[PDB]
Amino acid sequence: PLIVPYNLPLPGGVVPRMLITILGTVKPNANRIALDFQRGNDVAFHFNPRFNENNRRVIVCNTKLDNNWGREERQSVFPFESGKPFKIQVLVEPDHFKVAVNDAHLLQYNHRVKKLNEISKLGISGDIDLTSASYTMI
Ligand SMILES: OC[C@@H](O)[C@@H](O[C@@H]1O[C@H](CO)[C@H](O)[C@H](O)[C@H]1O)[C@H](O)[C@@H](O)CO
Repeated sequence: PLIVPYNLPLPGGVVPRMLITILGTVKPNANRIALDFQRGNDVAFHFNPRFNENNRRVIVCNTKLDNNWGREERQSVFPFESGKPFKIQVLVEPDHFKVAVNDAHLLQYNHRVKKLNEISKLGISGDIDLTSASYTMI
């Protein structure tokens, strides 16, 4: 079991073909989950399931530059379930992060932060029990 919030260093930054896998279980009555791929203080890719935003479940994605959030990209397909185990896979492709949950494609997020090799840590936070956080090359 891993302590949340959890920092996963990404040595040498991300690169196309890098696959990050997060395994955990959503807490009962969860409100949020967040993955934050960081370039220093900037957040290149924030992936933020929200379980009750005005009585809707939505995934909010964004980038934070110089402490300012940009334009949100919202996905209404919501594969997380309170109380249940999940797998998030984030595949770095040349032009986007590609995210699958429980082996099903969920969304893509076009690279706004383009210095991929400088995106050198992943923060994992929110209302989960974190089981595993790892990476490999495919
Ligand atoms: O509610 C405050 C507002 O800035 C938005 O919430 C922020 O959204 C970020 C991503 O865009 C982060 O998730 C941050 O943690 C969160 O506070 C909010 O999403 C509004 O834009 C809704 O209209």
